[PDB]
Amino acid sequence: CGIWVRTSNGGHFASPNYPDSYPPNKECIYILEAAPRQRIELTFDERYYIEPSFECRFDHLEVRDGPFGFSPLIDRYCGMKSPALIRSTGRFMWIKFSSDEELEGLGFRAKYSFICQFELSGADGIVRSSQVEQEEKTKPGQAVDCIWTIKATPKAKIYLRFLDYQMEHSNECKRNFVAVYDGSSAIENLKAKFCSTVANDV
Amino acid sequence: QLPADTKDAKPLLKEMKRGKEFHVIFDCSHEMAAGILKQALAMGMMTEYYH
Amino acid sequence: WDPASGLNMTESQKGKPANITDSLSNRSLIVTTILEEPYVLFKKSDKPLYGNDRFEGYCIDLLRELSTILGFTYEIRLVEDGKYGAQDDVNGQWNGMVRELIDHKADLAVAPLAITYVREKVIDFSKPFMTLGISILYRKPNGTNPGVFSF
Amino acid sequence: LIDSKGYGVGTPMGSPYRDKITIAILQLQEEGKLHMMKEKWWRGNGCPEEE
Ligand SMILES: *[C@@H]1O[C@H](CO)[C@@H](O)[C@H](O)[C@H]1NC(C)=O
Repeated sequence: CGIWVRTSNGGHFASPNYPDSYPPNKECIYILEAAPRQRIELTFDERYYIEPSFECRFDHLEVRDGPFGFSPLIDRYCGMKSPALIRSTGRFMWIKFSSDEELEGLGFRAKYSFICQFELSGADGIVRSSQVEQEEKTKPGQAVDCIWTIKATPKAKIYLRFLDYQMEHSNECKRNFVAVYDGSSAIENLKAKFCSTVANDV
Repeated sequence: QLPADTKDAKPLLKEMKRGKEFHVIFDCSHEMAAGILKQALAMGMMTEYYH
Repeated sequence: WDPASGLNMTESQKGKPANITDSLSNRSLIVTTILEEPYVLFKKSDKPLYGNDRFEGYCIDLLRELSTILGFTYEIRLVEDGKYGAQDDVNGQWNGMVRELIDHKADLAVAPLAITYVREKVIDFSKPFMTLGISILYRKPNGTNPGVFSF
Repeated sequence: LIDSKGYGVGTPMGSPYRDKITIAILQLQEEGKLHMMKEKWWRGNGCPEEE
């Protein structure tokens, strides 16, 4: 499903097999990345203009601003109506399209226009703790948070082991916590979040 | 209630299969009955479980 | 009610918030302790703990026995800063647990607490549950005989 | 010491002397004078007959 649309002033973004009905059982990610100081304007072209009398799940196109996952929910679109054009300066509109086990529709057509995350992949390695004074030097005073992206070798599931874990600042986590996400980086599925003395391997 | 227009029970029948609703009564001019049985079969509802 | 908004029922916030002076209640008790090692420590887990269960200690299940046999409520409120309650002469203050043994911000404070001369002047202490004292710490000898003359 | 136990000063359930005598006992403990009286009563005849 992946159509890497990175680094375009504008470009085509659409559901798979667009002029046909989208395939079933498809949970494929899309990501829109904007260079610093830019603005993202997402143009969305509906294929079919009717007014539904209901809103339902099982086929939903939501929009997220920021680290997919952390990104606060913007809205969750479905049906056959054209969503209104979204203008934000969050610089990261990352959008996921889902699929149920049946009941495909006319799909969708869209158009993107343009006006703390460090890559860490390979076969093995270590995420340096609080390694923030080199990547994105953030002053200690404010709350800080960062995400880390792993990519194993092709055909390789991954196992993690924590070598040192101590979040002094609480037992609870309303301020500070460490969590792991499986699949791709969304709020879809917390593999686990760690708030206590010990952090188990995963 | 069947949607008044579009004769499209795909939303409706999906709702039905969600609840595992293994019994149905109908009420319709038999044209709709035929036109909806084909829908049911296409949705795969046609299994010996439903009566 | 309107088609748009719905029921603006004026009871959603009651005009007269119901209040009863005397009803069923428990008299909760505040204790003050410290993170001393084989006494009171955070319980070991990975999932978050909440309330009194975040802790563990020989002292804490001792208080468990106490409340079991007499009946109380657990407000394990830790001291602000690590300190045996010990007064200061200059400040005249009693920084540490003695504050809570004085200011009635808290109650009986079960923790390593030597019932000393000055403390009973300002606080009341039950009879000690276990005695103490001073001994010497040493590394036991090893089979490295001098062997100049090991004959 | 298989078990630990001490002694006390018996006072009636109402006694103005309990707290003050507790204070004095603790203070004497600080000077350890009660230790010296014990030793005169124990250690004095403790080891004048070290075999
Ligand atoms: C509810 O009633 C109050 C008082 O008339 C009014 O100020 C408020 O706007 C009303 N709200 C709605 C939801 O109509």
